[PDB]
Amino acid sequence: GRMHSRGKGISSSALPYKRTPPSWVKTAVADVDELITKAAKKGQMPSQIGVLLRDQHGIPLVKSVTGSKILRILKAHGLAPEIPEDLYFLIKKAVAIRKHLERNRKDKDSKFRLILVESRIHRLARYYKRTKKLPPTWKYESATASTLVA
Amino acid sequence: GRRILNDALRTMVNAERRGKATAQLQPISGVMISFLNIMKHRGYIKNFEVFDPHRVGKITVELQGRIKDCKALTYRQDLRATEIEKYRTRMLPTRQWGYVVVTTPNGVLDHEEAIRQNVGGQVLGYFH
Amino acid sequence: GKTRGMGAGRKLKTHRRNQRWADKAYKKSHLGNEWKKPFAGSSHAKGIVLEKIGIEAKQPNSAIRKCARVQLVKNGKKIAAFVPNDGCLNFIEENDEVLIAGFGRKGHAVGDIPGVRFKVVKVSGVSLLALFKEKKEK
RNA sequence: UAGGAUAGGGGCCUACCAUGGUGGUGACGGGUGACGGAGAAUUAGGGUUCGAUUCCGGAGAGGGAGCCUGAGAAACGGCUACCACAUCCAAGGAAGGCAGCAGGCGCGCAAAUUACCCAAUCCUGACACGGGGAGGUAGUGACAAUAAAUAACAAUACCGGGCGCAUUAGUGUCUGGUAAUUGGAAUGAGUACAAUCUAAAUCCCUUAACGAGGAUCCAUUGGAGGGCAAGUCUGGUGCCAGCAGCCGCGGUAAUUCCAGCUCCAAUAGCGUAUAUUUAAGUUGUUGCAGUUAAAAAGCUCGUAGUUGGACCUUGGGCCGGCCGGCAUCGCGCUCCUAGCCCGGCAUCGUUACUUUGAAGAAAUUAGAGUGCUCAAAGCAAGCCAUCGCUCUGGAUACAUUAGCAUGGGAUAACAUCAUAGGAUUCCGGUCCUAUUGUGUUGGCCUUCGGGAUCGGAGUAAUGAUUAAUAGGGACAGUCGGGGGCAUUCGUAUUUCAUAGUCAGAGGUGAAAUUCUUGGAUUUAUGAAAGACGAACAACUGCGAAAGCAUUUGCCAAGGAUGUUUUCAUUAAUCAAGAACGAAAGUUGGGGGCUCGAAGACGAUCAGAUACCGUCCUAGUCUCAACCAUAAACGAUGCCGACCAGGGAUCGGCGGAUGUUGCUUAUAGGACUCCGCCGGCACCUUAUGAGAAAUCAAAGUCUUUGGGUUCCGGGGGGAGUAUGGUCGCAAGGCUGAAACUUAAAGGAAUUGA
RNA sequence: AGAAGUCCAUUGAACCUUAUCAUUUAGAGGAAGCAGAAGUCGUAACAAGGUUUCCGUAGGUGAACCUGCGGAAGGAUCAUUG
RNA sequence: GCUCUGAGGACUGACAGUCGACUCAGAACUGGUACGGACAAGGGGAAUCCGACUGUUUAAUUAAAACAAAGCAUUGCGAUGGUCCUCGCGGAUGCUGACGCAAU
RNA sequence: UCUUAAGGUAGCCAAAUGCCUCGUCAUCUAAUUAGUGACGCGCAUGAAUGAAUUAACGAGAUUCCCACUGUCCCUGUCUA
Ligand SMILES: [Mg+2]
Ligand SMILES: [Mg+2]
Ligand SMILES: [Mg+2]
Ligand SMILES: [Mg+2]
Ligand SMILES: [Mg+2]
Ligand SMILES: [Mg+2]
Ligand SMILES: [Mg+2]
Ligand SMILES: [Mg+2]
Ligand SMILES: [Mg+2]
Ligand SMILES: [Mg+2]
Ligand SMILES: [Mg+2]
Ligand SMILES: [Mg+2]
Ligand SMILES: [Mg+2]
Ligand SMILES: [Mg+2]
Ligand SMILES: [Mg+2]
Ligand SMILES: [Mg+2]
Ligand SMILES: [Mg+2]
Ligand SMILES: [Mg+2]
Ligand SMILES: [Mg+2]
Ligand SMILES: [Mg+2]
Ligand SMILES: [Mg+2]
Ligand SMILES: [Mg+2]
Ligand SMILES: [Mg+2]
Ligand SMILES: [Mg+2]
Ligand SMILES: [Mg+2]
Ligand SMILES: [Mg+2]
Ligand SMILES: [Mg+2]
Ligand SMILES: [Mg+2]
Ligand SMILES: [Mg+2]
Ligand SMILES: [Mg+2]
Ligand SMILES: [Mg+2]
Ligand SMILES: [Mg+2]
Ligand SMILES: [Mg+2]
Ligand SMILES: [Mg+2]
Ligand SMILES: [Mg+2]
Ligand SMILES: [Mg+2]
Ligand SMILES: [Mg+2]
Ligand SMILES: [Mg+2]
Ligand SMILES: [Mg+2]
Ligand SMILES: [Mg+2]
Ligand SMILES: [Mg+2]
Ligand SMILES: [Mg+2]
Ligand SMILES: [Mg+2]
Ligand SMILES: [Mg+2]
Ligand SMILES: [Mg+2]
Ligand SMILES: [Mg+2]
Ligand SMILES: [Mg+2]
Ligand SMILES: [Mg+2]
Ligand SMILES: [Mg+2]
Ligand SMILES: [Mg+2]
Ligand SMILES: [Mg+2]
Repeated sequence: GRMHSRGKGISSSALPYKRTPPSWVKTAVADVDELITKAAKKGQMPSQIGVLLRDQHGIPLVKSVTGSKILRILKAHGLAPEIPEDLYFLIKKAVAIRKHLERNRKDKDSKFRLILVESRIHRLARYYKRTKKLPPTWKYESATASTLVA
Repeated sequence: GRRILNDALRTMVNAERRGKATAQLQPISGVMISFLNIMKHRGYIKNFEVFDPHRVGKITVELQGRIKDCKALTYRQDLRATEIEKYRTRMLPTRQWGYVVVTTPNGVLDHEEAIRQNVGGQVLGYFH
Repeated sequence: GKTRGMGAGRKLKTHRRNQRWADKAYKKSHLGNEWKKPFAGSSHAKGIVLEKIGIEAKQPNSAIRKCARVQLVKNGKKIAAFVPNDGCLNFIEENDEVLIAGFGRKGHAVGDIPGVRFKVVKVSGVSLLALFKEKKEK
């Protein structure tokens, strides 16, 4: 279950069977490459990109329309995340926690939470460094962490 | 975590010891299908339908209630074709029936087939 | 429960090695103290009698079990040693050479005798059974 | 690196340079009553213990060190020196080394001959020829192992059961026993002419005359309450002596002691003692246990360790009686093996697994053959017309691992194609070697062969498995007494002040200490201080556990749910390491309401250091810093799967009409019905489990294996001594042994 | 060629001072545990054991023990819709 | 002591030219085993008692265990006040104010 | 049981505090009124008159040991 708390929930997305896009999705894959690149150049990460297509422009799945995932479109056009998405978000979270905690020295439960967040950053960074998506000596320096995000 | 071929074998044991007619197995495998084939071929379960929609997969087996037990010896040992014979006594109810299913380089297959083809392997499980 | 991993042979051998020590018999044999015991890893042990003493018997019984304090000539220890049979104690005498055997129960005191682990089977090199059964007198 | 030295590599040594090597996969050190191995015991399988020893390898000659002779020695049945020990001495000096055979001292529980011989096996010499305490033989030998005597057969007899009838007899058949009963048979233990054996004697195997009357040619060792097979026999003893491995016997009717008769067990053996194997599934890999019996770390994070989801053609087959060989939609072959244009050919990922093979020292282990008489053995031996030699054997098996090799390629690791620096028949350019056209050696060079580089055209289906009822992350509305900082609020208590009023009040079962006409208690009003957050408050929520209840705000975080978002194995549990950790406690500021260890009093009591009451210190509260334990409890580690039923309830979500003291009308919110998740639980039931109480998870276990961590091995001693280490201190973490003991303990049943 | 002697080297016993490690053994006194025997004093615990039991911590007491603060039930309550 | 070896730099145009006062390693040879050769220059250890330490003290017999000390504690005082001086008027602490003054 | 306002608690000791006294036991010694470690009916120890310890320090008081020396045995001699 949930790694850093004993919750055991199973809520998630369940993708429809038909890999082929539904009829009313007549979207032109060149035009959705334009849409992705416009949304990414707008500063935005793949999660929000996928949300905007799902909700605004009615694109069920980028891979059902195009056959190419959001990240691999962005990599092909050179707009990828320089820090991979979820590691980015974990670093942003830990910077926020630590900025609060330097003002509240007696908030021990957030000392625990920050230890958990940095544990999680380090596990995910170990993975990315074995998969060659980060430089092999990229190290999460808590001091020089606030620049790299937000 | 999972070590399926257990999620499945203990599911069929539970279902059959209770007396259910059809059991469904949430993960599948080449090992699962090749294992159930050994059971069916030796005549212990009837047919089974493999729901492969698009995911890990799913199986539903239709039991005859004629199987009595099946187990996975996770901790898959190694097994030469001479100590086939001191497992067949070690795990099985007798020297007559019951089969030990050993993965061998000629696919997943039971121990008498293994002796006839003169190969060893690694024990996956057994049933009787 | 158990570690049944295939690559955990080291873990299980080390576990059995560390836990074989909480067994009393193994710890007793492989800790070495049999070699600080009075026989120091001996079957019997010859010695000299210092005095025939006589020691009471534990509570359910009531007696004067006739023991002899002997000294071991191999290592200088002094111990007590029962003289088993009816009247047979008299054949023992102070500064007679006696072989101290085990009294039974493998190094632990036996019967109603408090704190005695040793029996006398020979005195002056003559069988103590032989003097009891008047076969061969010293 | 350079060199020296050695037979030779080498830090084996030197000079110079570099600072490396090893280590939680246990280095280094410490113990070993440790030479290593082949192997020995026990063994259902797995294992446990042992291995001085005759075969192999090493080491050593009292302890070390150094050497000559020699092919070979750092040799000791050779020397040189020192240390220990000791011998002869004519007093100057000299000679030493039994862990060789034999023997003696000593040590010890514990170990034979100061014998004979080179005849066998082999070695050695100048050598058929000498020598061999190697070796063999004789002597002591209950180390262990083998075969195996101590009587057999008869009729008489008091008898004793069928069977001749069974009746009603009587005797009668296998001979069952007490028969020193009666009797003729047989024999070797022993003795002994010999012969044979032997290198010579001897043991044996053969055998002349001896050699048996059941007292003798004599069988014992341990028992007779249970475990454990066999005395409710008879005398003695009187909780004495004594037995008894454990339970127990013995205090005057002792089956247990001590004895006689009887019986039992094994029987040329049997007990005792210690070590050790089995028993022991009480060391549990196969194969234990952790709710309550011994035992889940307080809780979480966590590195190494261990473990890891699914997916990728051998998918249909001809073929001849398990496979050879074969097609489809088999990237190439020039080289060996290479067909009557042809199977089946090399180099351009690693292993683990398994198969077959090689090679594996003998003795041992199993196992074949063989009549040493059998046997344990041994490696012999068998028929000829047992007449001038035939037939011969002296097999095979195993050998765990590591290493070498062939084929298999399921299972699992390690490794890795999205920047295309990818693959691809071709084309020439950068440049080089050279062969038959250099009959001699050859040597730069023209189309040519090969590196290597190298640009462009070519073709290919041109190159990334899904998105786990795994995980992270994202977004949405929520939810919570989860956290921090600030903050409003509440009565009450205490003290005070103001006012009234007069004999009590407080306390208990009862009293007093106490307060009280200096007005106590009681009444009201106001103030101040500091703690606590009633009732709502639950088989309810939040939290990793500890824990968390007045209000509002800010701060950051979090589970669940919802999702046609994203990434794609990123995960589980975790020695080292790290965070939080109630109360008490310790240091120092702030506060000092109530309560209150200590302390003092008042009662009680035999006493009362206590229960009861009065006063009260530290403390109780906040802050800064420590501590690191609780019955830190669900006495139940964490992750995962399946299995039974139901209604409640908390959170979210989805679906339904039917009314609101709401709502510009619907929606929403409150309530009702249904259903999904996810919580804490709860109730009935075994078809389950278990020692049971009990448990729907403590279930899916002798039909035993999903992963992972920690931990227990009778009760004490003892969480003690010591050593270490953290702490200011109390303490915490780690943590024995001696010796003691036969029960301690769990669950339930009857009673009292 | 060659002896005695001698030189500079290398191996180096062996003796000696010190340090240090390990294995035994003495010690006035101090203080543990165990066991015995027919002892002294109490009543702590097992029933509501007459103050419910016990667990962490602090202090005190002849001894058992008491008391404070916090916890638990292994409690003498599975219960207030009465 | 003597003779050497090596290392450690500057300036000018990874090399060349010139310069460089000093320090540090190592070896040979040598002497009546003498070498910090004069000078200068700690004896060491095992324990007790006292005072924590540094400091000060009876000038001319006592240098100390005595005094001071940091640390701890106590007391008074909120200005019309506390401790103190003056014969008086007045003053010291006070150019001060409780984290202060004062007395032990 | 008398008695007090309270009966010297934690500690400590023949201590610079102990008359008895050269206390008793151990060690140091050939021999120790000394020293140290203990024992405590403490003439007359004892808690900020501060109790018990205590690393470093000390021209402080004591005791033993190693090296050292004319301090001594036991005196001699040289120089200003
Ligand atoms: Mg985890
Ligand atoms: Mg799940
Ligand atoms: Mg008993
Ligand atoms: Mg070299
Ligand atoms: Mg040895
Ligand atoms: Mg040998
Ligand atoms: Mg010797
Ligand atoms: Mg030698
Ligand atoms: Mg030698
Ligand atoms: Mg010799
Ligand atoms: Mg000998
Ligand atoms: Mg008897
Ligand atoms: Mg008898
Ligand atoms: Mg018996
Ligand atoms: Mg019997
Ligand atoms: Mg016996
Ligand atoms: Mg008996
Ligand atoms: Mg045991
Ligand atoms: Mg045992
Ligand atoms: Mg057990
Ligand atoms: Mg327990
Ligand atoms: Mg890890
Ligand atoms: Mg009034
Ligand atoms: Mg609530
Ligand atoms: Mg409230
Ligand atoms: Mg604990
Ligand atoms: Mg616990
Ligand atoms: Mg727990
Ligand atoms: Mg609900
Ligand atoms: Mg629900
Ligand atoms: Mg135990
Ligand atoms: Mg218990
Ligand atoms: Mg009970
Ligand atoms: Mg009581
Ligand atoms: Mg009580
Ligand atoms: Mg109770
Ligand atoms: Mg008290
Ligand atoms: Mg009190
Ligand atoms: Mg001073
Ligand atoms: Mg100074
Ligand atoms: Mg003076
Ligand atoms: Mg002076
Ligand atoms: Mg003034
Ligand atoms: Mg006293
Ligand atoms: Mg006084
Ligand atoms: Mg005194
Ligand atoms: Mg003296
Ligand atoms: Mg003294
Ligand atoms: Mg006094
Ligand atoms: Mg005084
Ligand atoms: Mg001084």
